[PDB]
Amino acid sequence: LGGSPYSPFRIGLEGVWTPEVLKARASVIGKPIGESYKRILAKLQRIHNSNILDERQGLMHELMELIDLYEESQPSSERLNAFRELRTQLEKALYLPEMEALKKQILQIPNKGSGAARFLLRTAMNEMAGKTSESTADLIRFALQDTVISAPFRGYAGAIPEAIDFPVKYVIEDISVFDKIQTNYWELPAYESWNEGSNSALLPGLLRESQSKGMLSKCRIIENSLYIGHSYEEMFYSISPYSNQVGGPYELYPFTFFSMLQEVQGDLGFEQAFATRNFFNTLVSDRLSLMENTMLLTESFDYTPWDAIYGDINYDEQFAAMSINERIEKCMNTYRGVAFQNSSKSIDFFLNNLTTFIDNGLTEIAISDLPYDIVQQEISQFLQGSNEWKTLDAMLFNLDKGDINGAFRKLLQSAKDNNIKFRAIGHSDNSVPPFNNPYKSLYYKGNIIAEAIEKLDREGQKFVVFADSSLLNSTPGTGRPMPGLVQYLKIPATVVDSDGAWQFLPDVASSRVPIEVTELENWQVLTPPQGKILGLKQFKLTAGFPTEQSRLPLLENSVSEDLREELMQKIDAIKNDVKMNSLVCMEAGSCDSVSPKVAARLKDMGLEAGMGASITWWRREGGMEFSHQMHTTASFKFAGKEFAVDASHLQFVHDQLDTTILILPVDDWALEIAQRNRAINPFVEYVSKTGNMLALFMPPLFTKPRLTRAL
Ligand SMILES: OC[C@H]1O[C@H](O[C@H]2O[C@H](CO)[C@@H](O)[C@H](O)[C@H]2O)[C@H](O)[C@@H](O)[C@@H]1O
Ligand SMILES: OC[C@H]1O[C@H](O[C@H]2O[C@H](CO)[C@@H](O)[C@H](O)[C@H]2O)[C@H](O)[C@@H](O)[C@@H]1O
Repeated sequence: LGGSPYSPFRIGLEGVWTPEVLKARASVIGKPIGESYKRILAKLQRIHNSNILDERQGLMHELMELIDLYEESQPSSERLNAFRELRTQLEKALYLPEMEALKKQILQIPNKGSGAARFLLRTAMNEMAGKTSESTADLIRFALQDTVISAPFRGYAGAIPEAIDFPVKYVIEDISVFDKIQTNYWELPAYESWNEGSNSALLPGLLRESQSKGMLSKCRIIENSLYIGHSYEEMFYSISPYSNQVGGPYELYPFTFFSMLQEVQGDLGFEQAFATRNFFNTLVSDRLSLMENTMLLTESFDYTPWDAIYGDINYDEQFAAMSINERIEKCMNTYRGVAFQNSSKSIDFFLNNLTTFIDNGLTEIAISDLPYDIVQQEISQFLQGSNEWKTLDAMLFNLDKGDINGAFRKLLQSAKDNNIKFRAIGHSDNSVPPFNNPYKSLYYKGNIIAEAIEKLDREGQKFVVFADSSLLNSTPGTGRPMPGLVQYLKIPATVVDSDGAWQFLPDVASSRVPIEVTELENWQVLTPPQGKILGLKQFKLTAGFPTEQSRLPLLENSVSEDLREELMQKIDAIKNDVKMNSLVCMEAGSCDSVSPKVAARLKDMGLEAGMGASITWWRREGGMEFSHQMHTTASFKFAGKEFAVDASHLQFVHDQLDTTILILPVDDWALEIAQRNRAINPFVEYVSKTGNMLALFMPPLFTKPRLTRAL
């Protein structure tokens, strides 16, 4: 059942008005249907037509936003009673009564239709069902601090002219907004030959001159609107006094252009102010998906292997005890890599010893200070002797603080001259300071580490990486540490002294910690209690009744070929044990004391005791009630796995000639029992039960089947 009527998460629409019903409730005698109302009706129809539940809840959140916006724009509308009722219906259809704290956290995020709420509710439901790891609370914390996701949208929702030939990220709808700002960029000495009396008058010149030269190529004005194709972060790292001065290679013009964009922006977020709604939404959902990946990557990271090589208290002295050349040999030939801190001192040391790295097989240089998503192609251009790398060039000027000689430039130059691969592993999204928040820092670091894993720890590669210290070693993560590039890549991080000494950079204890948290308001744990919800559906037999024949593969696949014969011998022994057969029970309800007797005989047979297993589920009863039903088994332990020994399974429907004692690996046992019994929302705990602990063993209560129970 991929869409079960018994799932609490079925997103049922029984309590949500259809468009025809809305039409009568929201009708106003003299008022024709405006554009806002039409789009509300259209979206309501799409919701009711939606068969894919994830899309359905997505559309519902979008409708909530439409209503929010309408309420804000028309506070005296006589349609508001109907719209508010509809909004409450959608809230109740999505957020069940036991999800109050979740609902509050998620629906407090502005722009309910941005994708954030959809993603967060999807994650929450998967977490509650036991289909994803604990992540919702921390993904909410990320969303709440993120300068895009948490910002009430104030950008551009209009259409994009077909003349535009690049993907648009930002639009300034009315160019006159540039004349509203305090600074008169038109008075500045650099633009006196142009003869212009306003900021908006300078604008066409700045762009045209850019296009013909190199910079701001993805900016166009059409009919009083400015369309931008360069990302905020791309512009920030390629445009500054370092790269843009009077008489400089890129002159003042891009800086002037960007400076007034930022003045227009004011106290708003850049994307909040200027993004197209489309780019805004994409950014929201991409960031949440990437963060989730980063968080997942930190889960159960084992620091043991890394600490065994580099984590001894005296590793730094051992590193320092080697000559420089012995260190280079060890990094290249044994570790297959090394990282240096982001400093010009480190880069100069590397370049001064470059021959030695090359002689020991160096294949590649990687740096986090350039974004691959913007300049990887241009880097490839530089390396091949092309001149098409102006953005790269500007970015280098920024990195080198305008220094012509510049370490980053020199590093790149050396890769070309020496035919060594050069890789950017930075990722531009969310890369602009301030990094005054550990979630933004984690997001940014995670994307860089992900790229480095994909591109750097590969057979036949000997590499050096240059990165900011915050990327190198561990930093605070979500409920646990975020390991650094160096931990993930199995290499040491290093730094070069003011004395020019090359030394180890230890992973300090104070950084290898979780981010410090305050509980989210009234938060309830989402993850289920014990063992496992098998599925939020009714289970059924696929074929007919299981048989010993059908069960054989499950047994032989549970163990390696060399343990197979011994396993089958033990299974034969149990099935042919006189005392075990005496224990066989098949009258429903009278077998509750069987499992401890089975465990006792297994012990006397010399087998290893298992914890056992229990399964419980819901069953339809007369007058729309549901009862809990359960079963339990002892087990023996062999080759690391538990095997149910269930001498009372014949109390349940079965093949006519079935064996009296059911033996399967515990998971296969649970599945068989659930299917035979047409179990609804079955739940497994990996311990055998007797007496009260068995009789009242029931699935998590949120899984007891419910009506949609609205209007
Ligand atoms: O955009 C409309 C309002 O949306 C949010 O508030 C709603 O959702 C909260 C969480 O469920 C409720 O506490 C609140 O009563 C609802 O109005 C947002 O927090 C508000 O600032 C918006 O005005
Ligand atoms: O630019 C200020 C306005 O920003 C918001 O409106 C934009 O975003 C909405 C949702 O994408 C669109 O429906 C609307 O067309 C856009 O202009 C904000 O909602 C407005 O109150 C502001 O005036």
